[PDB]
Amino acid sequence: TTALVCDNGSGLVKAGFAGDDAPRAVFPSIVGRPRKDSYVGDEAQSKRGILTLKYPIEHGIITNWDDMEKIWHHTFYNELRVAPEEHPTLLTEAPLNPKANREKMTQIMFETFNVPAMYVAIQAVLSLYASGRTTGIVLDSGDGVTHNVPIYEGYALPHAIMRLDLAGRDLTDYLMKILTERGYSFAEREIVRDIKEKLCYVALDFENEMATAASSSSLEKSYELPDGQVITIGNERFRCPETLFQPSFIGMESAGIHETTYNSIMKCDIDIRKDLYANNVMSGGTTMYPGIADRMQKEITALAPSTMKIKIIAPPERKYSVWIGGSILASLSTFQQMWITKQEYDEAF
Amino acid sequence: VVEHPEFLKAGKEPGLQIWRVEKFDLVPVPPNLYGDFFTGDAYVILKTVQLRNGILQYDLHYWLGNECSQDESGAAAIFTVQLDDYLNGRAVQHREVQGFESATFLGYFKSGLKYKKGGVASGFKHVVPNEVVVQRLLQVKGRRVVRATEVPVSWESFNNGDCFILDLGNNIYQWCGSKSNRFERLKATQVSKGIRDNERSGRAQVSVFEEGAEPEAMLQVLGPKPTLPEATEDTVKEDAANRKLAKLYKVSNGAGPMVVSLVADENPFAQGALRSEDCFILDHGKDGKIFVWKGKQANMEERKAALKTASDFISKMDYPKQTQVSVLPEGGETPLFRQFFKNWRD
Ligand SMILES: Nc1ncnc2c1ncn2[C@@H]1O[C@H](COP(=O)(O)OP(=O)(O)OP(=O)(O)O)[C@@H](O)[C@H]1O
Ligand SMILES: [Ca+2]
Ligand SMILES: [Ca+2]
Ligand SMILES: [Ca+2]
Ligand SMILES: [Ca+2]
Repeated sequence: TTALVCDNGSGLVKAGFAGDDAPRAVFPSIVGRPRKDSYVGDEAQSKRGILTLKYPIEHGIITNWDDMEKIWHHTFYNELRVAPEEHPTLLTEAPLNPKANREKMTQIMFETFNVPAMYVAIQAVLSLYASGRTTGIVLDSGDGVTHNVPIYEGYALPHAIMRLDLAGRDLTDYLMKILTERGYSFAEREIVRDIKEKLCYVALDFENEMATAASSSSLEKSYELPDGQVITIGNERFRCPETLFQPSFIGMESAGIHETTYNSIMKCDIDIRKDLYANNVMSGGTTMYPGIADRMQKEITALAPSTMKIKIIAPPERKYSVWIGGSILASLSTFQQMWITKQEYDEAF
Repeated sequence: VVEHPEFLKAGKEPGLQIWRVEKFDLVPVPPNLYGDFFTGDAYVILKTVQLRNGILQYDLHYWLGNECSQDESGAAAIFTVQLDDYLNGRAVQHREVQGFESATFLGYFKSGLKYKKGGVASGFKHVVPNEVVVQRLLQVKGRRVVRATEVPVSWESFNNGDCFILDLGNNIYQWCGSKSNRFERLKATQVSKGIRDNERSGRAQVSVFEEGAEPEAMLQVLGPKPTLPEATEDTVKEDAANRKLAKLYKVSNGAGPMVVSLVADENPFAQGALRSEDCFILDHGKDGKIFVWKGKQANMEERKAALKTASDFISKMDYPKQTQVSVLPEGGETPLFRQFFKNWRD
C-alpha cells in the first residue's frame, strides 16, 4: 500500500506519507501527564497548567520509551489517523544512535503497532539525499543537538562524526535571558521562540555589527503581539545565534560549529576532503537563521587550506530535509526490497 | 541489499547504460536516444570498462537537469549508491549538473549532448505542513439525546434555540441560541473541544458565546445577522429523531463468508458493539457521512469489504453525490463519529 515517514526529533515531530513534498503533521515531541492520563504534542502544551510535561527524545536520542509509545500512537492514530498495521513505516535515527536503541524502536513498531514493515534511516544521510548528493558533510542543528556528519558515497563515516549539545532550545533560552536583562519579563517562551525565528540573524562580522548597533538604530526590529505589546530588539538579534559560533556565550566550553565542521573534515581521509569542503549541506531548523551560510563560508574558508574550493548549500526547505529524504527513499521502487518485514522479524539506504 | 530487475542488467559487459528516473523508478533510456537528456529530469549513467586484468571498472554518474524536481534528483542520488552497492561498492560516483558536466562524462558521447525541454512530471504530491482548509457549520440540537448534524453555511440554518459550531479550521466559533437549552449547550461544547483537540490535534481555538455576542469572524463569513425563527419545535420530537439518525453495521468473514449485518437501529450505540476482530460501518449518510471503522485485528478481506459495502450505500440510497466515506482506525475516532455512543471512553 502506502508508506509512512516519521522523523522524530527532540523538539518536533514531522510525520506524513512517503510521496509527499513535505510532512503532513508537525508537532511538539512532548507527553503530558496529570499531577485521560496522557496528552501529546500541541494538546499537551495547551493543557500544561494541569500537566507535567516530559520530552521522550533527549539530544536526538530516545530516552523515555513509555512516553515515546505515546508519541507514536499520537502520530498514527491522530496526526495521520491511519491503521499502522496497513502501512510500512520509515523512522529516522540520529548519527551514532546505539544499536540497542534502534532495536527497541523496531520491536515497538512490530510488537505494539503491528506494522507490516519498517526501516530505520539516519537523518543526516537523508538530508544529503534530499540535496541530491551522495557525498558531502551535513550540519544538522535542531532543537536539541547538532551534528557534523561527513558522508562518502552514501555512507556516514562514523569516526568523523561530531555531536554538540547546543541547538535551538538553548538559543531560545538565551534569547529569554537577554530580553529579560534588557527589561522585558519573558506562556511567554513561545513568544520568545517566535521572535527568535522572525528577527534573529547571523552576522557576517560579529564585533563589526556590535558597533553598528551602538552607532544608530538601523539594526532595531520589533515584534508586535496581538495584546498590543511591541517588543523591540537590537543587537540581541544577532547575538543569540552568534552562540553557535561562540558557545561561550551560554557558558559552554565546547567549540563553535565552524570549528566542528572543520575538525570533522580533518578526521576524514585527505583524498575526500575536496568533496567534503564543496558540499556542506545544512540541515535543520536551527540552521535557518538568515546569513548563516555566508558566515559558514567566511569562517571555514579561513580555517581551510588557502586554495580550497568551498561551498555551503542551504536548501530553502532545510527545516524538513530529513523528512523529505525519507519520503523519497520510502517511495523508490528499490525500497520494497530493503524494508524489514514483520515475517522477517518473527524469524530472528 | 538490492537486485531490482534493471540492476540485474547493470554492468555485465563493457558498455554505456543510462536510466532515467520516472516517478520514483529507474527506467532504461532507449539506446537510440543516448545523448538526449530532458532538462526537467535526472538520469543515472553507468559506464563499464574492460580492465586489462579481467575484472570490470565502474563509473556511476548521476546527471541532474536544471529544471528537475527534488524527488527526481534525490532518487537519482539514492539509486546511484544502490547501483554502486550492487556492484559491491567498486564504482566511483559523480554528480553531474547540467552545463557543468565533467570532461569524462561528455567524453562518453561522440556527437555532443542535446538538451530537450520538458520531462516526466514529479512524483511528489504537494502538501503544506499542518494546513487545514475547512469551512462548515454544525446544527446541534436535542435534550435527552443531543446530536450534531451538518447544514449549509448561512443564517438560513440558524434558530433561536439550537446551538451551532461555525468550524473554520484554525478557529472554531461556538454559538448558542437565546431560547436554547442546557443540554444542547454542554454537548455543543464537547463537540467543539473535540474538533479542536482530536480532529485538529490541538491546533485550533474554540470560542463560546451566545445570541448577541457574535464575534468579528462569524459575520465576515455569514454577512449581517437577519431576524430569527424559533425552530420547528420541542425537544421530545428532536430526541426521537436523533435516536434514529444512523445505523451501525458489522462486517465479518469470521465464520467463512462475508456477512454485513445491521447491529443497531437506535441510538446511543454501545461502544462495546465495536469489536477489534471485525469492521463496522456507521451510516449517517443523509447528512453526508458514512464511517468505516476498522478493528485493529480485522483482516484485509473485511477491511476491503466494509469499504466497498459503504461506498455501495452512496449509489444505492440516493445520498448526495458529494457524500464521502470516512475511514477510521480503531483508536482514531472523530467527534462526529463518537457522538453516537453513550459516554465514550478511550
Ligand atoms: N526560522 C528559524 N530560525 C531560527 N530557528 C528556527 C527557525 N525555524 C525553526 N527554528 C528552530 O528549529 C528548531 C526545530 O528544528 P528541528 O525540527 O530540526 O529540531 P528537532 O529535529 O525536532 O530536534 P533535534 O534535531 O535537535 O533532535 C527549534 O529550536 C526552532 O525554534
Ligand atoms: Ca532532527
Ligand atoms: Ca521532471
Ligand atoms: Ca564505492
Ligand atoms: Ca474477523
